[PDB]
Amino acid sequence: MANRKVITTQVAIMGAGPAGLMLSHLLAKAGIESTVIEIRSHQEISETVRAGILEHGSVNLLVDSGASDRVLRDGDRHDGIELRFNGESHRIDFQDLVGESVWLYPQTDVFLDLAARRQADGGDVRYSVTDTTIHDLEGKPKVWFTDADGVEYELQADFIAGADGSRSHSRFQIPEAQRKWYFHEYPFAWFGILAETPRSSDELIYANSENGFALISQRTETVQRLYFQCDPNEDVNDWSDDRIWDAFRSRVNGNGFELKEGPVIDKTVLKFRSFVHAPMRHGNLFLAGDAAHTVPPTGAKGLNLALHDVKVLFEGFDSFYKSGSTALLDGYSGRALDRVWKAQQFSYWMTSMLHTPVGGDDFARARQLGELNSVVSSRHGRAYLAEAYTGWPA
Amino acid sequence: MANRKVITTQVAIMGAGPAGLMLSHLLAKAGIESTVIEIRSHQEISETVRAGILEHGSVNLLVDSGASDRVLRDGDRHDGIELRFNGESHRIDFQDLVGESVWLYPQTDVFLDLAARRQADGGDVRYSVTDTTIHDLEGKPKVWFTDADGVEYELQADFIAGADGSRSHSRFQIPEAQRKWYFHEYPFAWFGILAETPRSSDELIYANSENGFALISQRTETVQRLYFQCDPNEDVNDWSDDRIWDAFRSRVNGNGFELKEGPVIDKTVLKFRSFVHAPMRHGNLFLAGDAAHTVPPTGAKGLNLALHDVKVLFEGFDSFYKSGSTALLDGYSGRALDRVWKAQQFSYWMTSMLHTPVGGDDFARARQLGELNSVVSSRHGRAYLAEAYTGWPA
Amino acid sequence: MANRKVITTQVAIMGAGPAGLMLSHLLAKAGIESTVIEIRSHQEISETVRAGILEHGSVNLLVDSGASDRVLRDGDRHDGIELRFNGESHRIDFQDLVGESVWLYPQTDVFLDLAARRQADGGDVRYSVTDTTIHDLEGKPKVWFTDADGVEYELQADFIAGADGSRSHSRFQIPEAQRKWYFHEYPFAWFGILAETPRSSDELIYANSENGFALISQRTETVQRLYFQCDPNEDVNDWSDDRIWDAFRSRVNGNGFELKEGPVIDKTVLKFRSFVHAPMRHGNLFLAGDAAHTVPPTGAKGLNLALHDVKVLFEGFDSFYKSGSTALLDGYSGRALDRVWKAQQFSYWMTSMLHTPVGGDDFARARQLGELNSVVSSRHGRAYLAEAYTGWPA
Amino acid sequence: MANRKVITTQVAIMGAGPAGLMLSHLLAKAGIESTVIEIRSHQEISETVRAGILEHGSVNLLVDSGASDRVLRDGDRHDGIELRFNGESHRIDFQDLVGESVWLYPQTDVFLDLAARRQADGGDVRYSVTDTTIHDLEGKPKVWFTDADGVEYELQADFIAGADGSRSHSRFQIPEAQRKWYFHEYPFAWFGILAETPRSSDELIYANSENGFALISQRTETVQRLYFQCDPNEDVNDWSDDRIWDAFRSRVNGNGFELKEGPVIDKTVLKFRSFVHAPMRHGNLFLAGDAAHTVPPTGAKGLNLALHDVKVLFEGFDSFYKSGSTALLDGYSGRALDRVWKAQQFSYWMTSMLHTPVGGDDFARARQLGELNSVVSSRHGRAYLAEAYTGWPA
Ligand SMILES: Cc1cc2nc3c(=O)[nH]c(=O)nc-3n(C[C@H](O)[C@H](O)[C@H](O)COP(=O)(O)OP(=O)(O)OC[C@H]3O[C@@H](n4cnc5c(N)ncnc54)[C@H](O)[C@@H]3O)c2cc1C
Ligand SMILES: Cc1cc2nc3c(=O)[nH]c(=O)nc-3n(C[C@H](O)[C@H](O)[C@H](O)COP(=O)(O)OP(=O)(O)OC[C@H]3O[C@@H](n4cnc5c(N)ncnc54)[C@H](O)[C@@H]3O)c2cc1C
Ligand SMILES: Cc1cc2nc3c(=O)[nH]c(=O)nc-3n(C[C@H](O)[C@H](O)[C@H](O)COP(=O)(O)OP(=O)(O)OC[C@H]3O[C@@H](n4cnc5c(N)ncnc54)[C@H](O)[C@@H]3O)c2cc1C
Repeated sequence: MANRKVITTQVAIMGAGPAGLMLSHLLAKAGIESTVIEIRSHQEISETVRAGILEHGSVNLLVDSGASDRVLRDGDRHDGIELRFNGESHRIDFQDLVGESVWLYPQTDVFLDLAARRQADGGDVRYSVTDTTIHDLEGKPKVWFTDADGVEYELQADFIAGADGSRSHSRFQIPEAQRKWYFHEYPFAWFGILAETPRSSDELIYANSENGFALISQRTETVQRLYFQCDPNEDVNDWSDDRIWDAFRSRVNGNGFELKEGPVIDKTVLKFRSFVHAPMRHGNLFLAGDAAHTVPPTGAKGLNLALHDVKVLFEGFDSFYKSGSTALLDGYSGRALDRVWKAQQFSYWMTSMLHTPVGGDDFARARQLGELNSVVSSRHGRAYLAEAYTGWPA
Repeated sequence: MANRKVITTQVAIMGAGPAGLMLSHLLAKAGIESTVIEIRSHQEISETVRAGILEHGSVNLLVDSGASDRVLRDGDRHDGIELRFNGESHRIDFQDLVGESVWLYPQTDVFLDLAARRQADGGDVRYSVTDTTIHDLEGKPKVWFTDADGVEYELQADFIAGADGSRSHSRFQIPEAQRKWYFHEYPFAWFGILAETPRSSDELIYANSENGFALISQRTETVQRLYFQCDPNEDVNDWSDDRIWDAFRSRVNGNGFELKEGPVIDKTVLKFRSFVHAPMRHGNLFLAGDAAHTVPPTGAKGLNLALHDVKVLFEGFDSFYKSGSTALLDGYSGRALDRVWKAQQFSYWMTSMLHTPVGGDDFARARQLGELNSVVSSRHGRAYLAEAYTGWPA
Repeated sequence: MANRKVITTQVAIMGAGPAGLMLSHLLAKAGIESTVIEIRSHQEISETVRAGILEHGSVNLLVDSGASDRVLRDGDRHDGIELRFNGESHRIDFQDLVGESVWLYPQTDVFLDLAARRQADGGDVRYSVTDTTIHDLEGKPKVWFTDADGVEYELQADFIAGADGSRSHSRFQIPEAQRKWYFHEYPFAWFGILAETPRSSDELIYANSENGFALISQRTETVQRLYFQCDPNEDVNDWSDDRIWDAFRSRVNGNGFELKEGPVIDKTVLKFRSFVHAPMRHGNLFLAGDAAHTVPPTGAKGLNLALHDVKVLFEGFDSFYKSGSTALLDGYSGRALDRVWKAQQFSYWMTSMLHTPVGGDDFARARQLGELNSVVSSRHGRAYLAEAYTGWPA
Repeated sequence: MANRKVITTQVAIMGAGPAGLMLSHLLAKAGIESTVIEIRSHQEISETVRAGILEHGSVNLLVDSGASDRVLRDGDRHDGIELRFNGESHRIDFQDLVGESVWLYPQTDVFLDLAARRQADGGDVRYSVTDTTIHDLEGKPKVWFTDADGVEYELQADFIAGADGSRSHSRFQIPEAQRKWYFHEYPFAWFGILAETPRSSDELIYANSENGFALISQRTETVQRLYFQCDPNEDVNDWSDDRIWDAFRSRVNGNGFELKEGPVIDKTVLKFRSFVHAPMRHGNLFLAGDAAHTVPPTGAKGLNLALHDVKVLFEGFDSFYKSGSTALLDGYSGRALDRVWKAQQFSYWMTSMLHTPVGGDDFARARQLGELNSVVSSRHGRAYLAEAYTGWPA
């Protein structure tokens, strides 16, 4: 009733997000003790609806590791996407051009899959914990937390992996002198709505117009997920279903294509930045996923990045826990950040190409249209774009 | 007034640069009399030594028109180039990737050939003229000039072609209300030197380093042409052959590749900006070449753009003087500017990828290395680059 | 690395222009360590022949700061100007309309005063330095420079202020992503001559004619300062003194007014554009004067703007160094940019009203004359013009 | 060939529009016979809905000439206006600044007044006539026309005056060699709507915003007239009343100011350009009103200019027909065109200050706000604006 209980694990994992839970499960199947603490309820996580686009590799990781094959049953495979600009829609054919596809499967469903998998396998994931602090980072680290029932624990592990997300608490514990932050902020955001309607397109539509950028994308057959470019500080309450659909028509509708429209069942404005914390390992803290980086949503590279991170980190942990090798853990930061910059650059290129530069810089708008034309008009261009989108298989 | 002699031509051409002379010669070979006025001496023009990289199409135009095949004899065909960064040199194999090559031939040599060809055919080309004005652009145009020996003349033409280059006089005579000017100015320039030594590589090497960008390019076997990135207002006299070679060393040298060095025989600071005047026809003035647009030198598209300009303009002029159709003349601006923005986009991409972002932009520089990696690492990437470099063949 | 002598000050000043030197003297008189570095010799600066038109307030700053009262002795106070169009000259009476005057006094004399004053008091002004570099701007800044005798120094300051002029080195060192450049380029320039002759009128004459614009201005009693509108790349080499005086005659003379004339003792062609770099503070580098903006000469607002910048910046610096308050520095860009755009708008209006629209816009010329009549015909109009001319007294 | 009945007048007036009828009545009360031919039915003319902004002078001409004093009772006098930009509304106080007002009184009401006045006083206004031809203009002119009932007439008079409006037939009969035309077209138009609602402001609100320009105007107390800036080719059909009012809120609403609204009862888009036909007298045909010029709606200066034209035309006719002097008739064109150019410039300046320049010229937008600030903050500026707005009292 006053005991701060000591409990032991091999890996302390902070975050019941996709990256944390995926790492938890791979550690489980390689036989390494992991305890995962999260500050939100399972329900909070499941009611937070982020759409998702999974690269070939992320879908393979979910599957070949046994986490959950429901992605293959309930998530739709797409062989391409379309760029809409100047009234024309062009098709980037992933399969014809690079022979890979992507799978559209909501990220919350990945969460549900992974959390259920861990529970069914009796994994140790504590939700709704509080008073979270981290200690002895370069030693044998220790995590202080008060679990959901009010009980206090000191968890002691060999390493901590902080998968706290972009509001990371673990990464706030690193001394500034031993880290470096890379930032780049944008003057626009996405206004994202979930609306009840049939497919207005089969594939994703990225569209660029004088009035802004807009993405026509799908989540359910009943509900579709749509985004359009907006001011960073817009209040959804000052928005009518009519006004939302008007913005969408002005950017997408016309020239022999009409956008199906429905009731606006949720709306939310979603800001974003490029962020990179390097190196991704400090002492025995490893950072993974959005705790360590973030990207503009355009590329769909975020959750792919996180899953990738946990995979490379896990390979390091297994090498170490099987043979005592430190070579892979030391190479974790290099391997991860390498991909992180590739993704940063690609998501940046996509953002630049598709969003109309806020405020009408005319040479800028001209150059942007020039680029869009060259990309859709060159087979090498479409192939390079598809390679980046579908996960750089090579 | 005293008499300024009144003379007629069908096309009065302002500028004895390569675009002006090439149009003059093409109008000649189709039997259309064109008179060329220039404000510099033939000698002034020839002492300006700018290197040149000619796309296949430019070489075909120079040859199949009879202008000069000396491009084939004295100019070297290159089949690729190299992007150097982080000590490694990667090679874009143009012929392997897109099946085109390019020809390295000094731009002043092209001027020499074309000027000689005009003289040899008796073409009217008057150098060192002054008092140059342009009048009645929407009427039957008129060019006033005071030729070399002091005679004042009024030339009357059916059309004026302004090929004045970036110090163009003609584009200033087009009313501001009826045109649009497009800008983008860079925070660096090029320091260009000619030094006597053999080629330190076979092909051109574009290198990007912490200290800046540098281009290793060839002019003679005796003389090599080098450039390195510099501040827009750098003064060449505050630099020694030693200091210049230092900048080149710190940017290019390393990892088993050494830069040969020689006596520094010329040094000059060479500014540049991206500019586009649209539309490229006003009344009966047609603008071409640096009169209507300019590029960063990185992409090598400037003289190529000029030749493309004059080629499309000649086809319009021929259509009209043979069959009276204005369709080709009316579509000149569209055709020309379509290609011009293509080049604008590509030259911007090359520039931003290789020049080091001034000021310790950390995200900027990190993403730059990411992009350079994605491009040299992907065959589609190198293919897209090669396609554009060589002139968008297919 | 041979130790570069390291020296510290509180404010590093880049530029020995009037704005820079005046900043130095204001910092000195409030007792703040200010060190000024320059790349030109004092004699080179002095051979720079620029006339000047001082707003009332600028003359007040020159005196009430102790910089130099020589302005009042050797520079003459003017109570108005005359607008010449349609062969008629109308007079704007500054004192009658807004009750302020302006003081015509060569800008080089202001440089002389400020150079002499800093030198005669403790002089921290280093001429003819080279190897100018800027570092760690968002931190505690550093300036590297190689002074005139070859000494290398690393200077460390709390703030850097860029008064480099339009050939600024500082504005090229601020990351492109954190700045914006504003442009507007004109289709004309000024051909400026200094000629020995008596004053042809009382005040400056702004004259507008079918043949172009011309400004008759005063510098000495012996020498008058004259400008006429010309093509941006006009070369004086192709110009005789007779032809110059013909241009002035066709632009100004008539209806019983003839311009007195003399030997053309200097001639030079003078380019200009409207340019604005915002924000005017990045980190602890502050930009001022032609380093941060430029305007067309028609309105006479350039050096006035520079001095205004330095005054507001000095006030921020003093507030901070006296109470540790940052507020005045933080709003520096705001105040400066407000006044700067006001000057920008005024100078654009003056230029657009007075120069003859290149290319025979008939509607443009008619609208121009309509405006000029409506302006000189309305008392409110002349008062608005005078208010802006004299510096917005109120 | 059938004989056309021969009829006599002194002044042939073509157009029973405001200017034609006003000339008719001035001629009547001065005892000069006026005969008026019109191509529309009386109901046709009266159904034309132009809002109206009458200068001081138009109100004086309407009242003191006896046309109809109904304007003072039934037209509302406005003593200022409000410039809304950057969410701020500044007020131009016409009465405070120049001591004149303007009267908002629909132009349709002025037509009714003038038509009723001519009919009751004995007047020749022949509506719904056709088969218009005009002959022997530089002599004693002759006009052929067919009234609505089929009667054929040749009317023969001393002078013809054309008030046909901007689709004028008379100005198309003038030899191009004997005239000059001035044109200039703008890239936008006005979206004008008539909607039932109470006053959202007392005075007119001109508002300038990112999303466009918008004018809040009155016709009734019951019905309001509104405009917003849009593409010259936009169809009211593809518009919902909800969508329209959205455009208006995005342009005007904010900072605690909301636009009252009701359902939209008429909508129509209004193209506009600047035009001037000179000289306005060719032979013994005189031109007035929109037959001879056109303006941007921004100033409301069209009907005012027309009335001024007819006033000077009548005064010329009076000098000649009473004392036989041609001095007033010969100089009519000069005076009319002088004021016309004044109004052209004023309408131009208002538009450039208020319309957001389509396509994002960034320096342009900055200069625009600079102008707006300098004008609203200066008493001379607001006074000059008010002077021109209210009619150039003097
Ligand atoms: C196609 C596609 C589209 C995308 N669109 C968007 C978009 O529109 N907007 C956007 O912002 N991102 C977007 N992303 C990125 C995606 O939303 C992120 O990956 C997401 O935040 C999940 O994070 P993670 O598991 O990948 O990284 P992790 O670092 O594992 O983050 C998991 C999430 O769990 C939460 N969490 C974990 N541990 C804790 C803890 N201890 N305390 C509190 N919270 C915790 C975090 O808030 C975090 O967001 C997109 C990605 C893809 C592939
Ligand atoms: C460092 C550098 C590297 C480059 N590398 C390449 C490369 O690899 N490939 C490539 O294709 N290009 C290259 N360029 C060329 C560059 O892109 C230029 O834009 C290109 O040369 C086009 O200019 P021009 O000589 O055709 O001028 P033009 O448009 O062809 O005409 C210029 C001529 O006009 C004359 N003229 C000026 N004013 C008047 C007047 N009033 N009346 C009459 N005549 C007048 C001038 O005297 C001059 O001779 C390079 C340039 C530089 C500086
Ligand atoms: C009525 C009127 C008329 C005007 N007419 C003109 C006109 O005709 N032409 C014109 O150009 N301006 C004109 N001006 C504007 C005036 O020249 C500028 O506003 C003024 O130069 C701004 O002050 P500054 O100190 O930035 O100028 P500057 O004189 O440019 O001072 C900057 C100094 O910094 C030095 N410097 C440059 N680079 C470096 C470096 N890297 N390190 C160290 N020092 C460096 C330069 O040598 C220079 O001496 C006019 C202004 C007014 C009010």
